[PDB]
Amino acid sequence: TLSAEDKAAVERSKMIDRNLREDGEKAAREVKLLLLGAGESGKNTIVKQMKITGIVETHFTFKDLHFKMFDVGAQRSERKKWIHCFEGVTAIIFCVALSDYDLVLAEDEEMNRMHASMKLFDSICNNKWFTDTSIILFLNKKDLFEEKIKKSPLTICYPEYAGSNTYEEAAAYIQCQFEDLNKRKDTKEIYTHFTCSTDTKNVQFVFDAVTDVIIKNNLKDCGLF
Amino acid sequence: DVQLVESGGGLVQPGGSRKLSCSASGFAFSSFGMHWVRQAPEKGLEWVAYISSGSGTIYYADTVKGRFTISRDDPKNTLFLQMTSLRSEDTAMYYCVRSIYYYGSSPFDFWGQGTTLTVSSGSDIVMTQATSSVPVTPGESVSISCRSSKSLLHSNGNTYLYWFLQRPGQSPQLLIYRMSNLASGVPDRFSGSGSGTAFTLTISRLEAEDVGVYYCMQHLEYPLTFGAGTKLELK
Amino acid sequence: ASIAQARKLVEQLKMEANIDRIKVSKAAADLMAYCEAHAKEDPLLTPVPASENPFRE
Amino acid sequence: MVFIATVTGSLSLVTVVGNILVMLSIKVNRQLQTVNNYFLFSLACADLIIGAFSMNLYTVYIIKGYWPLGAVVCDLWLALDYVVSNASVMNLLIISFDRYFCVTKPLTYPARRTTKMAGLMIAAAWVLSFVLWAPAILFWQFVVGKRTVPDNQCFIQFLSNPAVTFGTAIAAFYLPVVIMTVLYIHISLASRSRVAARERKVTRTIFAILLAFILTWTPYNVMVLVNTFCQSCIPDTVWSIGYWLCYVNSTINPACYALCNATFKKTFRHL
Amino acid sequence: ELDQLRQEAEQLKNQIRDARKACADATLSQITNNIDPVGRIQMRTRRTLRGHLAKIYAMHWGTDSRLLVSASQDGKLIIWDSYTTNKVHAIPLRSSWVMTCAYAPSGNYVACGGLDNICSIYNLKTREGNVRVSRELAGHTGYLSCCRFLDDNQIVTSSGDTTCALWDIETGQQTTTFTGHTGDVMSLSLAPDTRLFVSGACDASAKLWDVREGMCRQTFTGHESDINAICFFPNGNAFATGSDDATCRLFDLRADQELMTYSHDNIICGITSVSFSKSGRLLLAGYDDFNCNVWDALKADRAGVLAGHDNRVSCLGVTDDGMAVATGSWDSFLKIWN
Ligand SMILES: C[N+](C)(C)CC#CCOC1=NOCC1
Repeated sequence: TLSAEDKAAVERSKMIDRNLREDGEKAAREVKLLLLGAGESGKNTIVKQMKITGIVETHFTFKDLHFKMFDVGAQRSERKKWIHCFEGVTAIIFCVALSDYDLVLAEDEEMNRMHASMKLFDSICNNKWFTDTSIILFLNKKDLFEEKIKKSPLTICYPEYAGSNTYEEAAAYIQCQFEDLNKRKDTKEIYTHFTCSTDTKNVQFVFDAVTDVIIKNNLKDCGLF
Repeated sequence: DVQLVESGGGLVQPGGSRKLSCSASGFAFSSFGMHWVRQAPEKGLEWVAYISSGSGTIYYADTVKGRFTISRDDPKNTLFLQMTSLRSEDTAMYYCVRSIYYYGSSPFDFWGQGTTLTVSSGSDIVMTQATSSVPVTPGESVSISCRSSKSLLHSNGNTYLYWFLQRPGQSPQLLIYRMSNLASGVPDRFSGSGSGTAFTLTISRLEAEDVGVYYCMQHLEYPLTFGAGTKLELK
Repeated sequence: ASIAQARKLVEQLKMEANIDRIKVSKAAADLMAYCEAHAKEDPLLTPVPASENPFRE
Repeated sequence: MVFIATVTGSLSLVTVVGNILVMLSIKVNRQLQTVNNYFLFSLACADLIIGAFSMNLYTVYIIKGYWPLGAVVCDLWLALDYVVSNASVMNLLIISFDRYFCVTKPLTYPARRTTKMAGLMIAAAWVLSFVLWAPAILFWQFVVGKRTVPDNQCFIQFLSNPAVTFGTAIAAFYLPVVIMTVLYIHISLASRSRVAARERKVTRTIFAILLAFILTWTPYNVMVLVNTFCQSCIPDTVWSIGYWLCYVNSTINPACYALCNATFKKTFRHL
Repeated sequence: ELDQLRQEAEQLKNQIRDARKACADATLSQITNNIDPVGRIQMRTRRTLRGHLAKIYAMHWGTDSRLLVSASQDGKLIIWDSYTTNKVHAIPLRSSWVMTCAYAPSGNYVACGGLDNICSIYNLKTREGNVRVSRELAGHTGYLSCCRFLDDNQIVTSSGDTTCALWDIETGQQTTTFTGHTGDVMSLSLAPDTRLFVSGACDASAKLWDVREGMCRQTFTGHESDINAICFFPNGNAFATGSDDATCRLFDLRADQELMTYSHDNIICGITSVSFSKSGRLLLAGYDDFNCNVWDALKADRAGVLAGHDNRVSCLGVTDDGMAVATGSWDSFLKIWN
């Protein structure tokens, strides 16, 4: 049987087990959101609204819910090698600039920024690690897009566009062209907002969407769904 | 800086009560088990009590069982020994000793300065230090022998033998833990070698600092028992 | 722009191209000699009994 | 007689293999080892008790007409059967309360629900069922001082007395079925997105697991509530059919509860 | 000119390929054909370590072969007494996105790092009785994939910015930077003499680097996808790489060539971890099919299967005395095999 120091080491191991289990219970009550977006897509504005090198982790408590936001924009390395670290996140917050439908990429000419954001959204939404991870989509700079759309038609970006040059039809067209990239329409859902400048109306939307995701995960846990 | 400071001693009438406190500063107190170890004024060390980290297991010596109560308060980093119905046998200098237990840890590594309590007027492992005084000369190699009644070699390979040194006027200091492992901050020259029941502590190239009383403690079973102590003097 | 990249790449290839290479049969014989000379001291190849195995129980 | 024994032994075999497959599926896969599944394990254990011990003795009972075993064992059989069946319904009730709180309090309820409160509500369900049925069934003879139940026929004595059979019937079926119905209707309302496919699928699951419970427990309960007045009205055969439908509920409980989870169907696919 | 240098580079690559093919008289299988096969290797799970509450991404053994560190993405680095399944230490990490961990050969330090671009050095033997951050090494601009101690004061890290770096811990500065890979360097392995180290990257090539001179000596190609793992042979004259194209490969340093390919038709998943046994006769490889495969490293026959995990086997290690194999997986359980 055990000696005295062996018994005290077993007691140490059990105290460590209790502390690990308490820390896991604390960490399981927190919402992890993976922040994703293109270059200069308004991620920083979203981060500032939520608050009021490597991983930039943000913490904010809203309605007695603790949200941890992981910005991975500084990872210039290949995405497929570290994306599986975020398999168990609650949701993906995707930021898309609506005023990028005419701009070209500074890295490579002849490639539209909106098309590059659509390709990135296609890569993230249908990835094999995010088969059932919901996506909260933010369409930033809607006032800029409103001003630009009158001067510049959307048909330079999307040549299949037939609707008018008004804000609402073009904005709903861009929302539909982002929503229809979801292959797994049954297993995951896409929530879309337009980044209102009003205080507590964007983080309110994030709270509502995360409440929906939590209700759906609880339904899948209870066997109802 | 690691410090344990004891307070609460003094002169107590027999049959009375007194509470000793040990204030701990400079280390993570809640992860250390704590011991109270008294020392009679003309006699060797005696173990009194032990409370584990997290207060799970509490052990007492048979002499003080029932009368004494050891407790800890982790947010205030303080250790209490509440002593009731004090006899004249409890006149001693009390020491608060920290000890952590994991694989490869060093228990009994730091000892407090101690507080003085003056009271006016069978199956335990017997550790035997046969010689009580060895006059030594500096620059020499001396051996200190310690014999145990029961074999201290456990089935897991560890021999729970602990060699301590008490310089004159100071607290005891750990030198060797688990028969052969040299404690942190102890000079190279000290070396322990044992064979189950018989153990020797070799001090080559002896220095003036080395003079003092050496105690062997077992840790195999509770109550922990000390030797009578072997005293190294000058000349 | 990329002229120094090309110069450093051809310099690295000139450093890699002038090492001496032994035969593949000789390196294969050396790997065999190491795998046979240390075969007794491999507990995963040859399962030790439950006495000298510390993960016995 | 030949055909009915085969149909009842076939159903009993299906019941035992189903409930042991459920238990084994929560014993072999770590993903299925969740606080919610503990209630399913309790349910499947009560159902396995029914499917091994109850349906076999009751198919002997209607194939011979009388009770061969005797009078000392008959009371213990009735006590065991009634308490595992009421514990089954109580497990369904605490599953409905658990799902209601997991949906209508999505944030806070998973946190404060823990394995000790899951075991507390499982034990509460079992002890409530045992207290409600076993003392009444066993000890009714000792407090009145006689037995009106013939040795040949095995039934409980108190189904002549209106008060005790109505209090038991309310506290065992009717109150739990209206509680389950109210909670499930609120679950089906509270699952629609507030931020219709999800609501459609969960409402189909609710309708299935509620229609199964009603179609398998209602006949016997209403024959209990008519036999306390007109004992003569109900024939032996229709009585036996209602008793057997209450047994059938334990056979269909894994399909309506466990198999709606896709992980359970993947583990059931794996032998 | 640019074109002239590109032509010279192509000529030198043809020279290297012809010199490699010139000293390729026989294959490894043509000489090992006469030795005995190792037979069926059956290893049973002896110890399961049930302490992690999320995917384990790395594990490293101590030199004493008893203690093992393990890093998971719950933010916890756990030191384990593998003989008793105890927990010696649990270290909370500042960044929970740890992708690697290392155990110092002296046993005094551990290291970890990951998506935070920082290699953190933790001191285990302090007077305060807890584990504190002794150092944080920054300077990498991509995620840190693998770290390995040389001694107490020197560490070698390989990051996702296509570079490796040799750090002096007590100053905190990169002593040496190893450049030359054109993809994300995913793993490294130190030689037993700790003078050369190999690194496998996401350009399907491995490189051998001299620690003292900071230069790439040899480049090994042959894989068709990202090299996720690499490990030296125990004598230091060969190494084995695991990749995403479901093949392991044994390369030789002195012959500058691939020696053996370990692949089976029924295997399509990628390798995440390779290691050798103590003699080098067995090559153990963790796959994405939730199983570990034990290969006869001299005959390329699948000698055995270690099938005990419910998710991808992310990490794998063999003790210094060769007594046990520890596998760590994404389902949060380390297992000791023997
Ligand atoms: C015994 N039987 C399965 C036939 C029905 C019964 C019973 C006791 O428990 C309950 N009564 O009604 C609902 C539960």
